[PDB]
Amino acid sequence: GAYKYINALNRKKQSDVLRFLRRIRCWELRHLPRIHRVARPTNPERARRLGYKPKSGFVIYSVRIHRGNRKVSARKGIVHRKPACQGIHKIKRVKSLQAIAEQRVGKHCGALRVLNSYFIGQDSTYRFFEVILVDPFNAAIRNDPKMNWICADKQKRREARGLTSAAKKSRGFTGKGRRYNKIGAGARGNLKRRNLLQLKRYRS
Amino acid sequence: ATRFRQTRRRRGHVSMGYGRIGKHRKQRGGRGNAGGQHHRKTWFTTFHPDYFGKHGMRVFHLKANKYYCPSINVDSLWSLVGKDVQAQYKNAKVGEEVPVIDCVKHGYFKVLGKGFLPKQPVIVRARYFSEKAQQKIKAVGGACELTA
Amino acid sequence: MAGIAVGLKRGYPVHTMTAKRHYGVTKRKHVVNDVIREACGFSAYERHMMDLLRRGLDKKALKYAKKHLGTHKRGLAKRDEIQRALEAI
Amino acid sequence: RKWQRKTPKQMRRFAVASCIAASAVPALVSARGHHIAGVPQIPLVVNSKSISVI
Amino acid sequence: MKHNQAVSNIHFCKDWRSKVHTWFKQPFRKIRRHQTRVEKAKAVFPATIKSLKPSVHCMNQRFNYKLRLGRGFTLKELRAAKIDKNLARTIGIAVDPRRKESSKECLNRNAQRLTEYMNRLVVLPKVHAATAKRLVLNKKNAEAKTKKAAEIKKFIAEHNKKKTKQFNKLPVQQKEAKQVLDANKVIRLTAPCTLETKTLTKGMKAFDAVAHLRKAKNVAKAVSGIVKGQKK
RNA sequence: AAAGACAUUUCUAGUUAAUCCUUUAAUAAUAAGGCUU
RNA sequence: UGGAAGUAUAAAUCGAAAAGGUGAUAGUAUUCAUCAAAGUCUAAAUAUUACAGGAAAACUGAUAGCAAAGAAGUACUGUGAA
RNA sequence: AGAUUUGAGUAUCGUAAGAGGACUCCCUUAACUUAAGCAUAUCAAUAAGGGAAGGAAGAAAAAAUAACAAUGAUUUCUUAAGUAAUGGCGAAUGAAAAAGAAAAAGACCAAGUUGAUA
Repeated sequence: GAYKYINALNRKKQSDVLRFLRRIRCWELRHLPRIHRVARPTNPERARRLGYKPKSGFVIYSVRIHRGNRKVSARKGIVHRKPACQGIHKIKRVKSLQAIAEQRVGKHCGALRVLNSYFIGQDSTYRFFEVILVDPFNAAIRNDPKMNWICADKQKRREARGLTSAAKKSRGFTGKGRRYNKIGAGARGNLKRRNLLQLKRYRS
Repeated sequence: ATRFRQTRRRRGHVSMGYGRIGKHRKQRGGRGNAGGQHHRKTWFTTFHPDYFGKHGMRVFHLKANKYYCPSINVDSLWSLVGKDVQAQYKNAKVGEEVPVIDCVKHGYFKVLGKGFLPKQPVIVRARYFSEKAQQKIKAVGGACELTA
Repeated sequence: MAGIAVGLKRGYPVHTMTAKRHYGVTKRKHVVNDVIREACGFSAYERHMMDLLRRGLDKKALKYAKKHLGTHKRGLAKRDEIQRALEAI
Repeated sequence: RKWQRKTPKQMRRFAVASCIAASAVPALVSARGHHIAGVPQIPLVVNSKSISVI
Repeated sequence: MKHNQAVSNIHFCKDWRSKVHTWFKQPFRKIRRHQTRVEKAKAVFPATIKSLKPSVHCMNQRFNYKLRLGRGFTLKELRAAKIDKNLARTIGIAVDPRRKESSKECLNRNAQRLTEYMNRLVVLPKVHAATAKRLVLNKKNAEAKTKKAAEIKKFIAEHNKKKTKQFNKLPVQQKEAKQVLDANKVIRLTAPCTLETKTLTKGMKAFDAVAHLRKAKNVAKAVSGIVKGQKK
């Protein structure tokens, strides 16, 4: 087909062509509102891989986020803490910017379901993502068997609970095995199970 | 049974058996194993002299299943099959059937040689054998078989 | 009677049986690679690596490649790929 | 709190055996507060055919 | 601490009171699970079978002399037993394509398990009515199968004195149904073990078990010296 | 040279190689870790 | 993080593939073993001191048991949170 | 003039919001306290703050363990085990495979192919 070339072409991000196109898009997104809807994905191959389908109920929203790191929110950089917790700079967020961007779009469009998101470009200030959203109350979405899982009640505000791919990676779900001994089925749920002091009915 | 505690025999005694000069205060030298090198050093020297320090090399991830090797002495081999079977083949020798004592089937891997063997030929099958274990088995007229 | 639990020839005597399937590409994947390479060109570090290789500094080219790709094996393959591009011209 | 208690099985079976044995001693049964002065045998057994019709 | 005692290591410095789990629901889990088991026994009636499981060896040398129930038969064990992998899941057989064939002994041991199960298995017709095709076709080939079974009986009469079917027929017949809860309890993992007796010969008498253990150990530790000497 | 079921260990002399232990699939040269002082 | 020459996450820079990841002592080499990441869904076994409806109890019995056995979060206090 | 692309206003049919949050999935760099002082550590995924859910949720179908006579998605329980390891190697913190059970179930997108193409 044709999308095997677009996937191969999209891996040359340092190429002159892709650098030029990303330069024009990043300039445009700097003047448009922070969260706004785009007619069609600007990386259609990457959107298709993540679950986007050119069907009614699938929409694309562009989100611009301020990349980098921000200080710990302490007035005048003053904290009444021991020297171990006295740092202000160099403290990084646990959640990635992609997970944070998805949650800003999801709060903006609370009636839609966040499917997935990908990377569009960046400059010295901003990073640009595009988020796939699905309308759970569309007739097309509800009447197919391969996508109506998104119509479940538990899928409301998916990215806020940590169910999207970007939000799940920040939860530690990037692999299996002894490297992920503390992220078995949820880092916080796993920690509670290991701390339980099981007092049987008949104990010695 | 709280009626057999000492608290029921010290009702009326003011300090409940804790003294008037040195009261029953909150702490008696720290919490937990505090002061192990300063003021409880005489306790750690007296009763656990090798508590502080390091000795040996770290094993970053120990496979404790590799060191699993239950052992049985030669004196305890015949008890795996019982005294009834032992007396049945008491007069066996080379040529006719001799009972086989499969140690692995019973959960023993290595056969060590300690104590004495009854003077009957026996076929001992195991994974590892001690040096004296094989000598004692052979001297009695038996054979040593390897497994796994 | 059973083998031996020690040594290289270790284990119970059985007839142990799996194939080593190779995850590779097809012949057409070379066409896609050349079409995309033609349209896109070479990255900034690939062009710098090419300059060293045409000057005979093949060790410095590897050290440059290892610095950007982070693996000795990855840098070696990239050094081979850039060299094959040079001899094409 | 610890509500239920443990007891080795062979100690429970030891105790049950010593309780069945003591029930065949009329001196011990009467001393427990039972009226057994009229029974034929203190190990009282009734026919299984009579129980089948009850 | 005073007098002679062990050094105490108790991890109660955290809030254990919110980490306390009590088992007051243990007597009622038994009732809940048993009742669910009985309703499971119906609905899928007969044969609430927990699926036939393979016979596999426990991992590591600490356990490898013991057999235990695995999860699912491999595709080769089904092919050896002449069972279609698509039908296998519908007649209470567990299937596991993730498992690779480990040894010939495993392949033969678990192919015999499927063969025994397929003989003990009675499959009811998909349609209860007596005019179903399988019941109709059973009568249709009953005449032909009699001659087909004639040579097979004498096939196993003279020799015992590749043409092998790709798939065996499903045993399908009408019968009075008797429910067994689990088929793994009918087909044993291994036979009961009795005392083993062997003939004592001079060949086994002279065997030096310790020397073979040391030679195997010494040869393993001698491969380091060979490589160093070769590079010299 | 002597015992060994239809292979393989032992003793003897000559040789060549490796040699305090570990880095847990096997080795190698660096590196690191153990033991005694 | 128990993960120790880096177990996981994130950020700045950099950035792959005629595939490759792992075998927890860093490094390179050759074998061996086992998997094939960077999209998604999925019943059952599991938790529950909200709240609602029930049943029990070697629990308390009006200074006890919930703060509250009566029009109890009521009377009363405070600008307010309480 | 006509054919598209992108962006708007209006109408119609719908959707989100708030309550509750015991249990569930997360974000955020508390301190009291312990170390008989204290600064790393501990308290501690703890308190408070913030977001999102259901009758359960989370997880779930190997770029997984292992080095075996080999296993085989996820979850939960027993054991491993106060063990390996971490730690002013101090106070303290601290898993997982194997093994035994409850329950079991595997399915799709993308890419590839078919194009009087739907």
